[PDB]
Amino acid sequence: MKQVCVLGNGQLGRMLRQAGEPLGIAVWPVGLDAEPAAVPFQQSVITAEIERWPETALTRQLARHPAFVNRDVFPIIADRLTQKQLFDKLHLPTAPWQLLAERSEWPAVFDRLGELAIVKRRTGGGQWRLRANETEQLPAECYGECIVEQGINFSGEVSLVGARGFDGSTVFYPLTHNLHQDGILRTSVAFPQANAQQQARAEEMLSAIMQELGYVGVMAMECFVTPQGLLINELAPRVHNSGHWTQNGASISQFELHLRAITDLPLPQPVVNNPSVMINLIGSDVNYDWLKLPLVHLHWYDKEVRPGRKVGHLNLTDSDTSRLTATLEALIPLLPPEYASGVIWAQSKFG
Amino acid sequence: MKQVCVLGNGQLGRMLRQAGEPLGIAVWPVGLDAEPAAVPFQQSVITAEIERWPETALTRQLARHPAFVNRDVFPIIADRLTQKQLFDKLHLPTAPWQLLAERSEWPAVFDRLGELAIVKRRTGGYDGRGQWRLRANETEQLPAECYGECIVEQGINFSGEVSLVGARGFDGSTVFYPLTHNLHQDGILRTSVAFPQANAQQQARAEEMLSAIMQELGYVGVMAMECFVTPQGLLINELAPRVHNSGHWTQNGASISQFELHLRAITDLPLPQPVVNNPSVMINLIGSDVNYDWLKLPLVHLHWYDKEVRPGRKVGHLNLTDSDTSRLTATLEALIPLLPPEYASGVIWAQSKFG
Ligand SMILES: Nc1ncnc2c1ncn2[C@@H]1O[C@H](COP(=O)(O)OP(=O)(O)O)[C@@H](O)[C@H]1O
Ligand SMILES: Nc1ncnc2c1ncn2[C@@H]1O[C@H](COP(=O)(O)OP(=O)(O)O)[C@@H](O)[C@H]1O
Ligand SMILES: O=P([O-])([O-])O
Ligand SMILES: O=P([O-])([O-])O
Ligand SMILES: [Cl-]
Ligand SMILES: [Mg+2]
Ligand SMILES: [Mg+2]
Ligand SMILES: [Mg+2]
Ligand SMILES: [Mg+2]
Repeated sequence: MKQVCVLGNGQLGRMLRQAGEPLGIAVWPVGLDAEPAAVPFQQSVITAEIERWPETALTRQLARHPAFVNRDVFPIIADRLTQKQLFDKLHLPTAPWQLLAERSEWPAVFDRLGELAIVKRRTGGGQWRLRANETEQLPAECYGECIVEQGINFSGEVSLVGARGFDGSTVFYPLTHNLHQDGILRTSVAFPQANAQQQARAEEMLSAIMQELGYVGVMAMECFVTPQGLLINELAPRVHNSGHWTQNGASISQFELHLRAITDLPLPQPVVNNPSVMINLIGSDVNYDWLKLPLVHLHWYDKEVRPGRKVGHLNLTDSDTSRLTATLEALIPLLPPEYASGVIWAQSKFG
Repeated sequence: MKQVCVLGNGQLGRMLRQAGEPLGIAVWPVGLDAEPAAVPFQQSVITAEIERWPETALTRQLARHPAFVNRDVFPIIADRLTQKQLFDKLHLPTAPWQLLAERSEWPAVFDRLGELAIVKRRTGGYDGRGQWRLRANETEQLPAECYGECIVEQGINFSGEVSLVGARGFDGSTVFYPLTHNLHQDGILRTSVAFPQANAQQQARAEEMLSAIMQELGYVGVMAMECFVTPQGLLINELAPRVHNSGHWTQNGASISQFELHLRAITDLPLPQPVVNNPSVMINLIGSDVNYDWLKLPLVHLHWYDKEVRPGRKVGHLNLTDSDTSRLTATLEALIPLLPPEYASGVIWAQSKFG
């Protein structure tokens, strides 16, 4: 049978466990502080809902564990330097970049990357956007530990969520449009038919990366839409926030898909017929008033509400798009004010 | 948060728990063997996933608790004699029947009710168990203790069976799903098919009947009303004061499932009308082992109950829903060679609805 242990105790692991239950797959999400005992590791397929972790009592036991799918891929992707090098190695479009080694480097960096430099920690996410006058602000700790790239002026951001099976087969969801405010995802919208050139471009780059890594399971590739096409921003070797809409807007969710892949169950293409919109709930308390609107699917994480914390998400799907945007309209006043703009941005794509 | 304890830990209680977790409602399906001291029922909204129960330490405490929504209603619906009298009281058409109280009545039963008598136990029957179909020559098959504890009805030659699944809130408001077409074989549900828009007249009559019942009883939560489609219209077959097998398709084919609807009603949350745009088909899995080959068909939603697999036991269901019905028929076709032989007729029966 289907026994799965998930390294990491956050909402992604919870949604995976909720997904496996009606499939008859028992999923055990475990925190890094756990005792290796309470972990049915020795008889499970092992996966993670996190990207990197230190050696802990529990994790040490996971080192070289043969049931840990993709065990060896994580670190390649967890360090932005090696992740960017992978795109370069595959000749995949990505923002121009370099290791930011020393303050010495700034003028050339500016010369070459343009006016705005996006500095990102190599591991553990962690970002600064700087102009030549502002460089002092970057902590001295970053030198040697961050990459820096051209700030991309994209028209929008989209991510491709898909999965690759042990046999190399691949399946994908339509691209999803995502809006980030203060570096965090606030809203996502997916249409059953995306721009065909874009979709094709994304599936070919993601297939190429998954094949290269020998990856099995769900992976998300976030990209920037530019006049020249998509540029790859970053990868997530796991189910990703942008794909949550799949819980109610696809015949197979990203959670079920990930489980199917790693346990070697059937991996047909998920069916997506209507559009969906996802609104992330961040630092807000649950408001059951939202459930007055029948299209609203509430996904509460049962985490403590704190500022800037992802506490849940709302999914809405419908073949009637007038009904859908009307609902979004009705939802606005039921949410705290900082939600409005991302809702309006979502409604705008239905035009 | 919302905290709910359910009397019973069968598949219905499990699916109510699954529905609640994402809404932030902690739901505890409680087995009848639980020690009351070990269940937070005194701090919860209490409900039931079963109609009747034996007396155990846990049942004694829960069933009398003031937090048990519809506590005083269950007795009436749970006994088929009072359930039928209730239909009669509200002028609700139903099969001619009477209480089977003594052998001396048999001949009158047959004279009045026709060639086959349908005997149902007054309480504890579900899944087509606690029911016998008898010809005059077979009354010997009836357990002596049945006399006085069973009702007997005319065998109705319905052209089809449909059920109305709906809910009533503390505020008296009600919402309903479209009618669900149900196929039973050997008295157990095998397949359900629901369409976004049902026969309006039939949908209107059924709703009128269930609204009458729920309001007479002062019922809060989900209720299912199973009927027979005959040439004189619908007749009510029986009621289920809870989420019901024929409503399972709502997990994937409606915007709010029957499980979420029941939790909303009982916890006093909003009760809007669920949105249903496409048809859905539900295939019940009875006494069969799980076969992951089913997942090779992308529209299939597997709902495995993690229950012991043995003859006549409901072990899960498969839901399929899509706007393209050709997709559905095609998937139903593909499922036949992936299921035990006894499933073919029910699957074909569902495919037939779309042609
Ligand atoms: N080079 C860049 N140019 C412009 N914006 C960027 C660039 N890199 C990141 N961003 C913006 O920052 C967001 C978060 O950055 P990302 O690298 O995906 O970090 P994280 O791992 O924290 O999600 C992006 O989705 C995008 O909005
Ligand atoms: N009077 C009746 N006439 C013909 N068939 C009936 C009658 N009562 C029940 N049945 C058949 O038996 C099925 C189960 O009966 P029901 O009373 O619903 O019992 P249960 O509570 O076990 O589900 C019905 O759905 C129908 O197919
Ligand atoms: O990393 P993210 O943030 O999920 O993208
Ligand atoms: O069997 P039921 O009672 O109908 O569920
Ligand atoms: Cl119920
Ligand atoms: Mg990102
Ligand atoms: Mg990231
Ligand atoms: Mg019954
Ligand atoms: Mg019944």
